[PDB]
Amino acid sequence: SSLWIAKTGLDAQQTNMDVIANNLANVSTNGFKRQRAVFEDLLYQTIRQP
Amino acid sequence: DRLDAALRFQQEALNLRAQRQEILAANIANADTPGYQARDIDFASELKKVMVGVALTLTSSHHIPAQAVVDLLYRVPDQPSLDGNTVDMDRERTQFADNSLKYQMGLTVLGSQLKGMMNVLQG
Amino acid sequence: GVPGALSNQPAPPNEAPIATP
Amino acid sequence: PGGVPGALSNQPAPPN
Amino acid sequence: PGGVPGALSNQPAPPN
Amino acid sequence: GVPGALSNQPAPPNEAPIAT
Amino acid sequence: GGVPGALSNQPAP
Amino acid sequence: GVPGALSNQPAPPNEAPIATP
Amino acid sequence: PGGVPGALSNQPAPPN
Amino acid sequence: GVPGALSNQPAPPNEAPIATP
Amino acid sequence: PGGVPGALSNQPAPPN
Amino acid sequence: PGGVPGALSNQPAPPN
Amino acid sequence: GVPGALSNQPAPPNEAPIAT
Amino acid sequence: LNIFDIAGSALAAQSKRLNVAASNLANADSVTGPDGQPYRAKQVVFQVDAAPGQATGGVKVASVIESQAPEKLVYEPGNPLADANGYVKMPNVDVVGEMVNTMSASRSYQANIEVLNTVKSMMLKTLTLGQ
Amino acid sequence: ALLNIFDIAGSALAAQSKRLNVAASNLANADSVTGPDGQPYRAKQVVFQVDAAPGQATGGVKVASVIESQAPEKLVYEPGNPLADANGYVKMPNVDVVGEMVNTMSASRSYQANIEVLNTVKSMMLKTLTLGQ
Amino acid sequence: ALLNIFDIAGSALAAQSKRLNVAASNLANADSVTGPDGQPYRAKQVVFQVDAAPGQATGGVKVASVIESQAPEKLVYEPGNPLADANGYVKMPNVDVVGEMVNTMSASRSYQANIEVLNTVKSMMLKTLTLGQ
Amino acid sequence: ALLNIFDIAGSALAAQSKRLNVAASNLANADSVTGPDGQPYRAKQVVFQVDAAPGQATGGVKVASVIESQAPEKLVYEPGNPLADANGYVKMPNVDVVGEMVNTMSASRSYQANIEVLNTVKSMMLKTLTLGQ
Amino acid sequence: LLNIFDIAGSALAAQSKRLNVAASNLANADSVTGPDGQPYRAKQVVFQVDAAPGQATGGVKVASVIESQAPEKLVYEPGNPLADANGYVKMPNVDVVGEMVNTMSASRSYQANIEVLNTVKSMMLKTLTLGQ
Amino acid sequence: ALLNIFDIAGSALAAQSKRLNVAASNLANADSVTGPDGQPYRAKQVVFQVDAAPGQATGGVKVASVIESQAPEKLVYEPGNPLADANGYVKMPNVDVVGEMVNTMSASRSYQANIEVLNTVKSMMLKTLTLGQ
Amino acid sequence: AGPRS
Repeated sequence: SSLWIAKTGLDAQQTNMDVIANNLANVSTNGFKRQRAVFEDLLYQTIRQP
Repeated sequence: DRLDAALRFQQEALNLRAQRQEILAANIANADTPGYQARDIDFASELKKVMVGVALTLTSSHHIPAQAVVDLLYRVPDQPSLDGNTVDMDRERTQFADNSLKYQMGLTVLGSQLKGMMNVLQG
Repeated sequence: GVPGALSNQPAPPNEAPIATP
Repeated sequence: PGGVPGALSNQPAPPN
Repeated sequence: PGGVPGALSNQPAPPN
Repeated sequence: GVPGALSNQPAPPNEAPIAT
Repeated sequence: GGVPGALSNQPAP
Repeated sequence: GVPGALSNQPAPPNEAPIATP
Repeated sequence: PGGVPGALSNQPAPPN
Repeated sequence: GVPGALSNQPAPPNEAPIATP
Repeated sequence: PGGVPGALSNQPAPPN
Repeated sequence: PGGVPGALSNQPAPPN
Repeated sequence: GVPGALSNQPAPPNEAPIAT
Repeated sequence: LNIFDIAGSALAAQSKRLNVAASNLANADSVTGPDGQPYRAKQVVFQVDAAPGQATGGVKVASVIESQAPEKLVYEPGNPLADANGYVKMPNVDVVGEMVNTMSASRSYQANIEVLNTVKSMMLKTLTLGQ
Repeated sequence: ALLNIFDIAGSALAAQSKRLNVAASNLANADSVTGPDGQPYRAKQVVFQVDAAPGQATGGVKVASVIESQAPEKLVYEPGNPLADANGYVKMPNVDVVGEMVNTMSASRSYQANIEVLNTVKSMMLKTLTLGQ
Repeated sequence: ALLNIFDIAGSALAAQSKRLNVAASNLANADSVTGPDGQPYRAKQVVFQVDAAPGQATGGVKVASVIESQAPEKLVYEPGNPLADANGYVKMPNVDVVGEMVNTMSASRSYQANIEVLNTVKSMMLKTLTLGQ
Repeated sequence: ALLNIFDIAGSALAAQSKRLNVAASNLANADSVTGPDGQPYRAKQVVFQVDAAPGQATGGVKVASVIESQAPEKLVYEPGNPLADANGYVKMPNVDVVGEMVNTMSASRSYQANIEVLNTVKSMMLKTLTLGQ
Repeated sequence: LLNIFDIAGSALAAQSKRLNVAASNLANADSVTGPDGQPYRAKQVVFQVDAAPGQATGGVKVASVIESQAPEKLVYEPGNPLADANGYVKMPNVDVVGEMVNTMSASRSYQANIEVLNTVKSMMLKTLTLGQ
Repeated sequence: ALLNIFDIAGSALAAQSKRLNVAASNLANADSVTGPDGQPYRAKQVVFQVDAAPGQATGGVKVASVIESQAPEKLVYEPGNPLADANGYVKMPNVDVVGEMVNTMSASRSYQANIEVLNTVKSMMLKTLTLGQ
Repeated sequence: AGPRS
């Protein structure tokens, strides 16, 4: 249903939040490369063809 | 009496349904007692046992006639509570509704049998 | 066996200790 | 012999 | 020829 | 035909297409 | 037959 | 014309005009 | 005779 | 008489004055 | 013998 | 015998 | 006796004093 | 017919538990009673009431006990109720526990009500038997 | 020929009970992930046919067979659950909850209608038995 | 024992109750450092299987066992804790917050749907028994 | 006409329906600025009185007339409005919203009471016909 | 067949038709296209007296189902394929409140007619035992 | 005349209605500053007694009288108020709003309970009327 | 005598 779709959305933004928190915690670290999170949508479901 | 033999099965089923109904309602009432085990009876086996005694002999009028005077199985717990109470709401609520339905069905069948025996006689 | 069956034995007491004995 | 219901018997306490 | 009763045969089916 | 009346010929199979 | 009715006793007893 | 009674003549047609005329 | 029953008739309309 | 009983005379008129004379 | 049955007869009013 | 029912008889009052 | 049984003698009056 | 007694006992017991929970909530911030002692939180004791020998039955409230949980101590030396160290005993009421007790007692109360309604209907219908 | 109504309405009652049971089974397993064989639960539906042998004008209704519902399996991205796909696509049943609830309501209503038919038919049979008396 | 619909819907209620209990236990232990002994709490999962049943087409839901999740345990650098390893990372449970709230909502709505199914069936059940009398 | 109690309760039902209609009309037009004649909407009220002409004190209820309220209309300052007077004031309805809501609820309750009265009177008259079998 | 039975059955059919029209309209409050690409125009039933051989009083028959003539709503979506030269897509003129009230009133009329039919059937059942 | 339980429940309904009316009056004028004669509005209460007749402490409730609370009236400071005393204090009602709300709820539920009792007794005696069929 | 009966 839509519940899990939106739950996957919430899980992605939390992941992104964790990535940003890690990047901000390592501001003063010497020789740190910033982490950038990219997202992809999973398989599309076809119910009836055009 | 032959009349008893015809109505023995339904009467015993009705009485067993009433007893199990009382047991289930006791399980519901004691849901909050810590350490209470949920008890129940196996309807079919007890119905066999009841369906499958010796009135003392009275020699005269003064002689006093003989004076008259089920096994409970523990329910398997589903979730472990901390207070030791094994009564589950959903399971016994469904069993309670089912027992009510079966009691009504037994009443219907017994009433139909009695009504048939009556319309045989009416005339 | 199955949760909700009928057995002739009471379930063991439900103890939950806070520390390992 | 059931004991106290509700809050007291649903809190983790050491056995005595 | 009958068919599936209820939801399946009362929702707009695919063209072919 | 008037609805609720009686006719000797069956009604044609009805369809509800999505695209003409 | 293959399907027991809704108002039948637990096919799974 | 008492309400709820029976009269030989039919009731006049009612009208609800939004403006005046 | 009669017309559309319900919402459409019991709603004010321009005179015509 | 007691409330809800039957009397031989009407109850007096009911009036609520906003300001007493 | 009667009057307005509601708000307009159950509110205090100055006398006439 | 009885007294005020409800509010005035269900609050702690000084002895009198 | 039992909290909901029947006795022939009236229950003693209950009073709630502010201080004892 | 015993089911009326069983369910009525259940309703009475849950009412007693609810009243105890309400008393605990009312006096969570209470300082002293009619005497100089603090307010010790109350708890009912549920037992299985089987007047005959058939093991099970309804629930009965054997007693109302004061939880032996430790008393909260607040430092108030100007209060005449304070002890030698200037501490005052405030009750140990568990607010969340008592609210949960209120709601759970309410739900059990309704379940017993529904049981009583159903069995009353069945006992009314059994009088119709064959007539 | 009022006796045939007994057979017709009894068959209808049994078929509607089977349909309601299948709908409830689908609804209760909407959240299932695994079957007894490890396969995902497939939503099932009954097939209604006219219970008429060749040459019989009109009969009741009968359940021909139970068939898997035609709908895409609901894909869920959970590649942490022990059951998964090559890409972590857990397959969940294609149960449409609204459809199952409406099916349950419809089955109950049709069942009750058939019960009314049976009741009034029995009343008429008793009358008829009181024809001349 | 139970009627087939009663058994199916009651099994659904019990399964949803078990899932809700697992979700609540996970949400309670979200911040637990050590368990009964000294090992970290592991998020529990409940697996729904369809009761095979002789009918197969119709069957409720059973729960085989409660499994322990296999996910990277959260590591927090607290070398002073006695439970820290050689590197000093204490283990915190892998309980996700959003997933458990979604699970609680879904379990509640499945529970209520099965309750509605039972309530709908009941009236038909009680009305069946009037057929004979 | 309607026997006796039949006529009494029917008159009561019609009168309470008229009162509820007046209340609904007042509630709907609480913000009307004008009518077809350019006059402001004045709150309407029904007049209830008994109808016991053939030598009785009690005969039911009838609505003598519908009357517009004399409570001062609400003046709002709006000089650009075509309906504004010389001082620039526009007259607006004197509807009491809370009064009309309470009137709706009370009319519904007494209407229901009269429904219960008529139904009971019918029952009693139905049993009367079986006097002495 | 029987007059009052004919009347009540025709009226039940008419009210069911009105309820179905209202439900279909409520479903299509937000519909943007049909099969041919034309906007969905709201439907409304026409009631007419069925007293063809029964003078001026009889049952009610649904003469026709007609598209409402209220102007179609217009939404500015110039990227929509259905948008005209001015960029306005036509959306249905279904009034939600009117349809809800129509559903409720049709349900009440349906129940009233069912009660009427039941009372009439009971009256004939009692008529069947005249003089006995 | 009213017979037994009918009399008892009618008395209970009337007294609960009086209690609710007194509560509504107290809650409505909880902020009134003056009465018609310049005296403050003192909170009113009802006094319940047991009908009893002469020898039967088993009767309904009867409202002996409406008493006026003699608890000291609240004092507010307003030297400009004409009703202020020589010290400049205006008397204000001693209404406890929470108490009035709880009293309204209690009168409501007791009213409903006695209605149910009356209905049950009415049905019981209606069925008693057909003793011996 | 207490609550004797």
